[PDB]
Amino acid sequence: AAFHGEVVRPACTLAMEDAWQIIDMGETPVRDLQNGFSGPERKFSLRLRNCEFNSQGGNLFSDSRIRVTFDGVRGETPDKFNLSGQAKGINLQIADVRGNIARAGKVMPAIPLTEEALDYTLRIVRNGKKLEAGNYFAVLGFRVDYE
Amino acid sequence: AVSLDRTRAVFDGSEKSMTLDISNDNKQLPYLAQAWIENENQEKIITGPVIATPPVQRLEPGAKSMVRLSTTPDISKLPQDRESLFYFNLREIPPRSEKANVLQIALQTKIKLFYRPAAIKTRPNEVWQDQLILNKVSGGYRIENPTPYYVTVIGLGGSEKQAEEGEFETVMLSPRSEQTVKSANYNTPYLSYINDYGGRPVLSFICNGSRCSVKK
Ligand SMILES: O=C(O)[C@H](Cc1ccccc1)n1c(SO)c(C2CC2)c(Cc2cccc3ccccc23)cc1=O
Ligand SMILES: [Co+2]
Repeated sequence: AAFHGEVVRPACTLAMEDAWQIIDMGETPVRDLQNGFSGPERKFSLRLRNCEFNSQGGNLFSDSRIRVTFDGVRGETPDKFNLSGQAKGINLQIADVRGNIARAGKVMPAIPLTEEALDYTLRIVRNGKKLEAGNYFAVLGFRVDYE
Repeated sequence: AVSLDRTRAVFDGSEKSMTLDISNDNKQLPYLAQAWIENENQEKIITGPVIATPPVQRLEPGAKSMVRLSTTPDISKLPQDRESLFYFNLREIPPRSEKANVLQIALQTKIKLFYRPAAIKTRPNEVWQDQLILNKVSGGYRIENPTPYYVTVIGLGGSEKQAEEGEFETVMLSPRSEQTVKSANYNTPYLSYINDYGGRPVLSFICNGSRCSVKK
């Protein structure tokens, strides 16, 4: 149509495989942790829809047209997030597809994508305190700032 | 789950309020939508001079709703000859699962909210971004924005394709200001910016020595 009303780019809607937007982390990985390693990796994918996320030559994230940040309570170190619940001695770590580790409240670096999807990997890590198994969890903010 | 209908909002200062549409795109579960405004430094404001209502609302699965932006009488203290910047924030609260050992993700959308006084009101499709000036300096360009509006620059290259797709760190110029950006030299610079509608036009520039302005 040559003549029509205003049409604007909508903001992205976030979609996950799980209806609750939850990632199952698994039982506290005590045996891994005591061996000195992190627990097993858990992948999660955040699909960003309705915002024409991909363009001929790139996409909103890689081109820095949106900026993404994981929000939460920082754990033992800048590279770590605190967890709630009965468990003790544990924190969470999140990494992008090139192994950049998220820090609470700090923008993720723009990288080319490998999908309308952003893919992250989480793992449970030690936090310096005495390990006590129990249940745990966290709610993390995934903040998308639009340029 | 909860989404917003635009990537920036322009508040026309000739009116007292406007609405933004929102949606719970999850068709299975209810989500809460929290709304608030921040100032130009991304610090939260609450009593004015722009407010968002309702601050919290439940969205049934698949439900569509709105958030209203209103001004208070203190809006008249803002300058009337240039834009003022706010940020509009829409943060969801997902339904709590009491599932063991889970991480739950809650989206927050943060867009720019341009307060645009009546005295600088624009017509549909009006372009002021072609008034930008580029000045070659050591390592890049000093970009001048002489206009009353914020201008968000997203590309600068030697061709239209490089402007659209080349690596460039987004910069936003305040009304009547200037900022230097790191850049290679371009014989005929092309510059890309984001307009009121989320579109990304490209401008073609011609240079006389170090100074460049849009091709007439
Ligand atoms: O406690 C909770 O987990 C839930 C969160 C929730 C609610 C609906 C869908 C998904 C998640 N909660 C929440 S979320 O913590 C709130 C809002 C934060 C304040 C309210 C109060 C409330 C809910 C909906 C509309 C309201 C309107 C005016 C005032 C309070 C409202 C009641 C309430 O039960
Ligand atoms: Co058209």
